[PDB]
Amino acid sequence: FRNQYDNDVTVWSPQGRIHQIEYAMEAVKQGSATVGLKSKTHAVLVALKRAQSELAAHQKKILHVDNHIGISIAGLTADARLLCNFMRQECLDSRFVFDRPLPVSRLVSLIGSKTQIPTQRYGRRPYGVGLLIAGYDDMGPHIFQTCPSANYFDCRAMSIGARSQSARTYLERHMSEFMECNLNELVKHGLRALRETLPAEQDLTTKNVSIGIVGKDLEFTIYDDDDVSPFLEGLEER
Amino acid sequence: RFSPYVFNGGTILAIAGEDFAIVASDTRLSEGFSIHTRDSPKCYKLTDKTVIGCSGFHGDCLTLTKIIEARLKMYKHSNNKAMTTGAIAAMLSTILYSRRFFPYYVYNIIGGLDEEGKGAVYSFDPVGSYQRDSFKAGGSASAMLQPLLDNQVGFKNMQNVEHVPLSLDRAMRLVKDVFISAAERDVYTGDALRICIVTKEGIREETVSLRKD
Amino acid sequence: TTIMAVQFDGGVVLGADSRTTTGSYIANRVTDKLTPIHDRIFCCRSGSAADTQAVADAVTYQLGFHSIELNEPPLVHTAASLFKEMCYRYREDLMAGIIIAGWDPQEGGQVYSVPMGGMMVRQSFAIGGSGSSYIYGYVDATYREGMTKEECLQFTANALALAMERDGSSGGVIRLAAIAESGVERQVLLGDQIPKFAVA
Amino acid sequence: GYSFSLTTFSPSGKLVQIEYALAAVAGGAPSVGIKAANGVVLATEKKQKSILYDERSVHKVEPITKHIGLVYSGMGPDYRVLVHRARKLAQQYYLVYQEPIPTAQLVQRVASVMQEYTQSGGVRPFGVSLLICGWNEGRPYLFQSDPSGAYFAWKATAMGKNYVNGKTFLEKRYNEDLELEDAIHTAILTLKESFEGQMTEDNIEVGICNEAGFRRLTPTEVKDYLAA
Amino acid sequence: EPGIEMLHGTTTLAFKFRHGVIVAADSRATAGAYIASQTVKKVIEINPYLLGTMAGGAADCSFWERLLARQCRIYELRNKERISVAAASKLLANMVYQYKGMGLSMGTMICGWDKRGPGLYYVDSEGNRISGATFSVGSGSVYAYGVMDRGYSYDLEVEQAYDLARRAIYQATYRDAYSGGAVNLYHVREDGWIRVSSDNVADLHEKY
Amino acid sequence: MFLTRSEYDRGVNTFSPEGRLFQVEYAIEAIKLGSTAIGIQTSEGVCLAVEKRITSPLMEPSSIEKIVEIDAHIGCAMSGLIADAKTLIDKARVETQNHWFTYNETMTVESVTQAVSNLALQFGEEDADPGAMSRPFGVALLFGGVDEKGPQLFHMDPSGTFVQCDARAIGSASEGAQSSLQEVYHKSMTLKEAIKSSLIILKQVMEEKLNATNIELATVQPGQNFHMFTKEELEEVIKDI
Amino acid sequence: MSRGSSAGFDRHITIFSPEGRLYQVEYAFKAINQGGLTSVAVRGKDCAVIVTQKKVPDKLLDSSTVTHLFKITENIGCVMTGMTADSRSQVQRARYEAANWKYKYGYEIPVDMLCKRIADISQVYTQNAEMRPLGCCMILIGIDEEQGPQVYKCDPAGYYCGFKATAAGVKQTESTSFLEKKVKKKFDWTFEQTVETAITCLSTVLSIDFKPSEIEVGVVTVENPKFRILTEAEIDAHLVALAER
Amino acid sequence: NPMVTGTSVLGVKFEGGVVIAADMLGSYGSLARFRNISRIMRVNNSTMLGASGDYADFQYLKQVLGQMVIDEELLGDGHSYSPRAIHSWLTRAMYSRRSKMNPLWNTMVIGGYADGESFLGYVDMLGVAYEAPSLATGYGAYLAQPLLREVLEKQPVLSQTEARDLVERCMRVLYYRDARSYNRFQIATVTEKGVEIEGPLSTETN
Amino acid sequence: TGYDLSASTFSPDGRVFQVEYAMKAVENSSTAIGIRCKDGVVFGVEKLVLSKLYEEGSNKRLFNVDRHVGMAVAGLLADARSLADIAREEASNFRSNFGYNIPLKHLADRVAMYVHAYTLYSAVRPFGCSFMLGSYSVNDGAQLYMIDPSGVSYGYWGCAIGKARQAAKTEIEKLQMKEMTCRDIVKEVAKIIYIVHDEVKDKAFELELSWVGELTNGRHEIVPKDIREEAEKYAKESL
Repeated sequence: FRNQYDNDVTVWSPQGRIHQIEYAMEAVKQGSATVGLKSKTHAVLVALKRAQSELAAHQKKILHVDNHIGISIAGLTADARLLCNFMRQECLDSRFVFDRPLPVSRLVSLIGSKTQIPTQRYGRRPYGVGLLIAGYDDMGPHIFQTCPSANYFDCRAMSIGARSQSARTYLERHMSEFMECNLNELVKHGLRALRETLPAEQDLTTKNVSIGIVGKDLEFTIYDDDDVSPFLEGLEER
Repeated sequence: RFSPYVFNGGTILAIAGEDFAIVASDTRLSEGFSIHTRDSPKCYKLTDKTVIGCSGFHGDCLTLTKIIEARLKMYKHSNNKAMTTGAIAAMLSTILYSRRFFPYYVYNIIGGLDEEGKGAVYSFDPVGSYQRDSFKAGGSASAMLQPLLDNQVGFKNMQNVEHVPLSLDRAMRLVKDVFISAAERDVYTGDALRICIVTKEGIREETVSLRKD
Repeated sequence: TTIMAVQFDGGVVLGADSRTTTGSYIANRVTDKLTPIHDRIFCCRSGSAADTQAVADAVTYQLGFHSIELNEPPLVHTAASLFKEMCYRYREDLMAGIIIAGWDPQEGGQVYSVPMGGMMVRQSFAIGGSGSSYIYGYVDATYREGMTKEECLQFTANALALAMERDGSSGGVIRLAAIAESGVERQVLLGDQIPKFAVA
Repeated sequence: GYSFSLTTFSPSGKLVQIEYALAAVAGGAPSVGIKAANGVVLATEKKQKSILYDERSVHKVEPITKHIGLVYSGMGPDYRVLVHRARKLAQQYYLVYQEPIPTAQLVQRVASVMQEYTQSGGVRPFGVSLLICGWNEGRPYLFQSDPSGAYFAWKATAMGKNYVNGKTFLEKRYNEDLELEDAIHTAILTLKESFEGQMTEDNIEVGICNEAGFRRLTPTEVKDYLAA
Repeated sequence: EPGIEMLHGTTTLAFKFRHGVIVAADSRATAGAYIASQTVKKVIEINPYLLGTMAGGAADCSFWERLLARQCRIYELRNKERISVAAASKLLANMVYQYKGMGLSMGTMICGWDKRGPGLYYVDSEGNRISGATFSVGSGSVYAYGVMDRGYSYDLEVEQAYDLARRAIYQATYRDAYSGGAVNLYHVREDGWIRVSSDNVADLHEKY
Repeated sequence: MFLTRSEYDRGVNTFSPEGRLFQVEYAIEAIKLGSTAIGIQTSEGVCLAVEKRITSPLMEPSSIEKIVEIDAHIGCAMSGLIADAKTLIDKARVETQNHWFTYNETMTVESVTQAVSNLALQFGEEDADPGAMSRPFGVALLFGGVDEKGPQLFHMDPSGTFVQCDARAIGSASEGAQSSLQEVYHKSMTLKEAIKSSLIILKQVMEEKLNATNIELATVQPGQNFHMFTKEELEEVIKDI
Repeated sequence: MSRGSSAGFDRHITIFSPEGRLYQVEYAFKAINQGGLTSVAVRGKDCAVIVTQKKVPDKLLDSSTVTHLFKITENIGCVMTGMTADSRSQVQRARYEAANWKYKYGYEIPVDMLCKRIADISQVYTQNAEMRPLGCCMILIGIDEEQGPQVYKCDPAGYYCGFKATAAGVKQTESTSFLEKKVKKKFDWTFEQTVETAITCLSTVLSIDFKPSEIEVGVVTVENPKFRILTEAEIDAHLVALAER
Repeated sequence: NPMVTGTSVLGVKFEGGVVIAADMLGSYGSLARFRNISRIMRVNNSTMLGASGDYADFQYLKQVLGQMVIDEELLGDGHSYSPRAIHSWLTRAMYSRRSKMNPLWNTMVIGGYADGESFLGYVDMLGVAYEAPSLATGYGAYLAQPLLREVLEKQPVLSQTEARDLVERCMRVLYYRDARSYNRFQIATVTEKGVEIEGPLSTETN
Repeated sequence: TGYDLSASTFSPDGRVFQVEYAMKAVENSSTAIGIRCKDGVVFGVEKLVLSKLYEEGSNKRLFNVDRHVGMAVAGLLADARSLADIAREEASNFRSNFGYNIPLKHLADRVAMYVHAYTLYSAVRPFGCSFMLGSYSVNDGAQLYMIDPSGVSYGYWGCAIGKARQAAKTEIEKLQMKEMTCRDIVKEVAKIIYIVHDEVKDKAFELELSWVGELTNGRHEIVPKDIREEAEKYAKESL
């Protein structure tokens, strides 16, 4: 009885269910792990680059959006880049008209609306992207996930991608001590969280950690390879 | 009928040195025969190394500078690097020419360093034909300013005098003096002076007072 | 072209002349210068015929669907707004003479008003057209507060008669409308009946 | 399969969809059109099943010009649309040319407009066939419009239920020699042959077109002719 | 001026003697009565195959010829071989033919030594596209034509051709109030144009 | 559970079970029909070599331009469906020129590959005539270039994804070439050292034997612009096996 | 381009049957009876009256907001039968339609013409491939100029006619039978031995005596031509008059 | 081209707030056609706007600006358009209308007080904009502006009443020496307490 | 089954199955109640909290479609947000074109017709949520409406939608809502939310409340924290 209804976004299962959205869900969770906790002083994005190919710098998992906004992607790089274009476009438009940084709580709604739009018209697909949002504004740091179902969520921390349930368990057990921390302890928390997602035989290295920071006066800065070494430094092994 | 253009006045000056590129503009913003404000600067920082100066129809000035900021952010995002000063000039040329059939009534000068570490000044026309220059004045009193700059910086019409390169202190003194001299014959100059000194270690701002009449 | 309307307690009184000119020749001398937009909402188009007539009729078109939809009596302010934007959008080609006056269940009687080009005033009395320029002084010196319907009628008749005497682009007979709780009372004062404020 | 599309021919190059439209036409109401040396009469059956119906709020035969009459056999609404918009076409023709359209160019119009529906896909063919009565330079014209877009001119034809027996009945009972008044009577005879339900006054709508132009027959006139 | 006059044309020069084409132009933007600059290069290095020329309007000339440069490099990629002079002239003329009667004031000359040898075409705002052996456009174009016509010879030796160009440009700027600045000489030799020099009229007067 | 009806790829852009789109991974190894191409990115420069797999002697080899340059300092290597691969190339060229005149410098290689990836991904607007394919590109691309990086290499797959890869091989024998290359690669490689190792692995992988006509290679180094090797260069390179 | 019609005779409206019968139209017809409501429309020489149930299977509901008599013009009204949403839409459609009519021809639309236009709108649905027929039938009442009252009813098929008396809904066959019986013999119908007979029809065909909370009645009269709806302050008095005989 | 206009809007910064003035008047040229109309908008609890010029465009601005601000309220996030933001948006809208040769024939004066800062910006029909401690429009610009600047140069920091009385006097001068002047007006004060419109007031001087 | 592949298709029995499916999707979503009293209308939702990682106040479901009218939603959250935006634009256009606040009895019809318009095209599937539109105006009191996915628009004295709609209906039937104020009725609303909630399978919800009424001068507003917390206290007491 699950015969037809597993093709078209414009088709409901006799189950109160839309198969295509859940398939795109599985698409997102076939991504790679990334963690997005935050503190009062800062919001941080920590992502693990695709350390699966060789002789190939992994894909860029954190994408700059605005002076005050930083995002990470853990799905098809395709729709991710497409949405980042619109991200930057709207941020620049807001800066052009109102001459101010765009608040996060409105940009995320813009994302939700646009991502919902194709879900109704035929011949279109959901945006198969697992997106994480980090930004700082008047009311401080903010963290958001937008699943391809155009359903965003507000978090103090959460992880999306493959094996991310381990990080979600870690964030469950250590969400309490997160709100008040320096930059370095926050980054250590995030690095540990991302580490548990890794296979026990694989350890994080300088090549596949991609911390990014944004704060009060600290504009969104993305930290590439070896530069991050102090951030990795001091971290104990498992 | 309705006139879409209006002359807000103002003067913009740039000088290129070896490790510096002074940009120079006053803040006397007027319309018709009335002073709107005494403190509207006409030089804007774009990047750590490039500073623009604009004069003329002030509404066009605002629109142009905001769209320039937008394009700077766009280029940064698209190419993961600070946009080069020469690239800035070429982009300004094309964006200004985009309004070929409805010109931005604005005169523009770009102050900044090359990426070889030297000073460079680009001058413009209201439509976008630019050219690299060692020095340039724009705006209403640019007519008064230019010959003196030719005489001193260019050493034009001098004889039997060593062509010493223009040092930072000498350039600073010269620009102060030339605006002081301009203030007494032009009507659109005065009430203040904004000076931006673009160096290799960042940008520092300087300002003095001029004739407030 | 001397449309005028007066608001009083619980109702309004309108007033306009009957003369459409083509310059110095009268095309029609019994023009029905009062358009009933709805059951209890009138207006007074003035400034040129076609661009006003068509817009008024289109406003009657609208607000009719809109009143059936709401299934409630149309609010005077609603008519004012509708026939405001309908003018404002085409404020570059249209002339107009909106002085919309009408009664509503909620807020007694209203006279919203605006010349061509669009804007909003809910004032005590509205004057528009040619003869308004001449009748300003009389109306200003005469209008008081709380005047009832009968003296509103007499005041309107007097003002329109003064306009009739001094204006050369307005004339004919004085059409009147008294909108209130029960309904409209359209009457046509003409000839001897119109106020005779002689010259001496 | 090969019978669902309207856009693909059969393996035999044979349009099943048009044939289904034809069968639907056959399932419609009986209709008769008789040409005569001085006019053309159109007759058809009113099937107001309940007396609660009113015959004459709506009508079965529709005038188009002074001298044009239409009648059908199929599903009503298709006929009503086609009448409404053939009126558009004829009104064009008079607007452009200061003279009423001859019946031929009208049936050109109509044949084209239905055929384009057949060749579009996503739109069903117009499941109804039409009859045309006309009078040009003073001489009668009679056209039948096939929902396939085909149009045929007949001396006399009959469509709707049991129309094959109707056509056979006409074959041995009509001649070019006839006039209008007896044409009415013989067309009524044709309908009576295959009426299944005992003619009253109020079952047939009758229309005729002579020099004085097309015009219906009032129920008074239907009774008036049926008297003898 | 509401920002749009940009030029009216000052003293270009080009001819095609039997050792390739040489071109010459001055450098004096004439904002009405006030000089905008003395150092506006008017010979435009479109590519190491082909040279343009600025005259009549600064911004329009510069923009449209830069667009031409884009187009011709695209051509050279797609066809894998360099575009001919005639083809470039066609491209410019077609590009400028639209926007007819909208205020364009171009006066370019396309110069190059393509497979057919020397290439010289006159392309302007209103659509003229003609080859030829001798050209000059601008305000001082008349004086330039005088001196040029009296100097030209297809068999003239190269250095004497340089002398001819210098003399013509100098006389034209000497008479014109609107032409001035430093003279520029560009020789389009065999494949790849070669910059000659950028000498100053003041020194030329001493040399003359 | 029992297997029943299912529309699989009726719509383009239909997510598979476990969320993995059809046409994208249909084209990924529709690529594997493509010829093997090798690209090495060392400090001294980059090299781009590829088999042309001459089907029959009746072609002259000069026709198959398996390798083109996006611009003087951006050379491109492609494998698979050449047909729309050339449209990819033409967009890359026009974009490079657009950046060049709008912005008076050389468009950097990374942005070129990023814009090319932007060109893909526009599958389903079957109602909308303008801007369509309704088909992913079926060609893999390799970009070499010199800029304020200098030597660079970018691999594109028919999915709008790319990497700052170096020593990245694509083709029918792509996995074998990549495996052998991994053990062959050296961090500091001289220019003909890359030429030599890449040519040896090509000789090792392809079906037909190797001569001057069988393949071709091109290089760009910080020295000067794109160079496409001529025949006698191929003999004087393959002299040493 | 579009998703397209499912391949099948009954799968989609556009395909004809072997006898060219439109299945989806029948599906709409026997989709009308969803909601259980059945309406009756009868008219006399002075008035045209339409009566239907008011099913309120919840008293969280407000009786005011639930209804099926929707005024279209101050002179012309209608009743709905079928699903609620399509009835919503066609009420909107006809209100707009008649308003446009009056605007563009300067006089109130006749009942028959409004019915024809609505029938055209319904018909064009049966032409296309991703149209779904609006599964609801809509009935008119009004006084035109001289013909007194008229009753009209379009349908998803697009067929309509003028009825001396008609009905639609679940017990439609029985309503039509009783209507035929009544109309054949007693036919004056001034105002009280009038449509009140149709109330008798509806009660007899449906259930026991009704008390007015279940009944919704709107009328138009030749001497007073407003579309206007009676209440339990009114309908009650009528039905106590009917109960006594 | 303008039709029905209000002659002047005042404006002056002061310690902790800003006050502006504009008269009850709309002229159909030389005729005081409407005498009780207020040319001041309380845009929100922190930003407030006065306008001069064709009153039609000011009403249209009233409508659209109110719609945007209520949309912000419906959002209910915490963010709000600070006065500078309204200034920027108004400038951009006016500029865009200019670029289509369909100008909004008005000349506004944005007043707002946020973050313990008194903001006063000025925009005209051509998109020209800036900030200044004091502002004026129309012949207000040639008449009241000199007095305001004269007081400000000697005293750059003003208290509430010190500035309010200055506004009163300068607009009294306007009433004396302006054709399109009227004796009735508003005063709107923006501060921590918000925006407050008081009137009608009259010059009523001896 | 079978003949139910697209929206614009009728069943052999004459039923639009692929809107019945969107309807049944509602019973797979959390509950949402709304009650109308003498003074105003009060909403209440059983916001299930998926995990502790979410910020308190995430996934707000008491959307503010206009100053004097709210929105309580149930179903696909994305569907709800899109509908909320549609409603906001409808109210904005109404204000722009007519100048006064949109009546709820009209805004509800306008949104309902749009929802219906998304049920008869094979190009688009029907929307997958149902929502409340409650509003108050001292001019005409307070009103509440229910909008099913099919577009059937009915005003309710009090409604409830979600996975436990029927139990909530039964609970509400026990209140004389016509004669309380907002203050007293909030107590009952929280009582009902806590009563109906399914703690065994779907523990760790979070109550979210709002109303509109003359006590807010006809402004749809999130409930003040003190009243909210004391109402939660009372509801826990009822347990």
